[PDB]
Amino acid sequence: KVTLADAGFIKQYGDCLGDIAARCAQKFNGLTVLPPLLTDEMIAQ
Amino acid sequence: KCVNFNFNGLTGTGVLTKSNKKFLPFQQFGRDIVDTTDAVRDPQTLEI
Ligand SMILES: *[C@@H]1O[C@H](CO)[C@@H](O)[C@H](O)[C@H]1NC(C)=O
Repeated sequence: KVTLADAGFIKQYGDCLGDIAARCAQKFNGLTVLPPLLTDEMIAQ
Repeated sequence: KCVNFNFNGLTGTGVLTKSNKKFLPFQQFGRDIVDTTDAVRDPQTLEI
């Protein structure tokens, strides 16, 4: 039900696209998102 | 590869790749969702 827009990962290879910006800086303007320490599976555990 | 470039006065740093965007005949620059340039028409080859 909840859609998480950031969901930080390794997105440099992902970023390259026809509509490159696709977005919330797309990293290029200096804004990134760090992953949580506890993954969703670890919280589920 | 990551190069510096100057395309008809527009300058910057980046990797230039083959585009699949279709510019209409009068367009020279393209921009993304955040009003920054993300594509150019080559002044000599007219490739986007
Ligand atoms: C510029 O000159 C080159 C010479 O080979 C030609 O191939 C190219 O099409 C020319 N571009 C324009 C826009 O006239």
